Amino acid sequence: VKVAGITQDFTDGTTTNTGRGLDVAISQNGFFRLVDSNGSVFYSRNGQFK
Amino acid sequence: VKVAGITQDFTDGTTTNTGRGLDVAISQNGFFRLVDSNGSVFYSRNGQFK
Amino acid sequence: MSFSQAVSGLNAAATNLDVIGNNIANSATYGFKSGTASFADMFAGSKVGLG
Amino acid sequence: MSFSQAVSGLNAAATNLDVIGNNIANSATYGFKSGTASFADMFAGSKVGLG
Repeated sequence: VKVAGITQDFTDGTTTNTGRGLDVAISQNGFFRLVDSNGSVFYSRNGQFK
Repeated sequence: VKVAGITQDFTDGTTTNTGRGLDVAISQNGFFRLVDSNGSVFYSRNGQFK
Repeated sequence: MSFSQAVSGLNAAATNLDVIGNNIANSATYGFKSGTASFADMFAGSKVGLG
Repeated sequence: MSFSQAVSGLNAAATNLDVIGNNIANSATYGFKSGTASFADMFAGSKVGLG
């Protein structure tokens, strides 16, 4: 035997209020897309920003 | 945390009536000067004297 | 998870206490229109609500 | 690395408590602004993470 599989459960997180105008919470499907200095492209749900 | 400070505030003291000819109050920021038992230079805000 | 529901409910209760406290505090001030607050739950989208 | 994530998560919990503690102790510091820190897993892309 061996284990081989990738899976993520995309249920909406238990949503909490924080008041700051740079705390952004997602619902439903997907991620929003970020870019790095070297031009790399990525999708994340991390909602805290500056 | 550190705690470092004690301060005695110098806001008003409501001035009240007693009638003794040697009772005094200092309106505004003044003080009295005293020597101690042998000279130590002291200052005081107490208003009673005989 | 009702942990989030309960913490959110405590935040809501505290805010309601704050607003009622402010109504009382300026109670005597002329022209002081009184304030109210409103409550809601965030889309549930599950078996859970969210609080 | 399970042991590594165990120790580092314990330290992360300690850090969260310690931001709590410096907040609480300073709650009497006039005008003081409270703090918070962010968490992340060394998600090397493998399954989910490594620590």
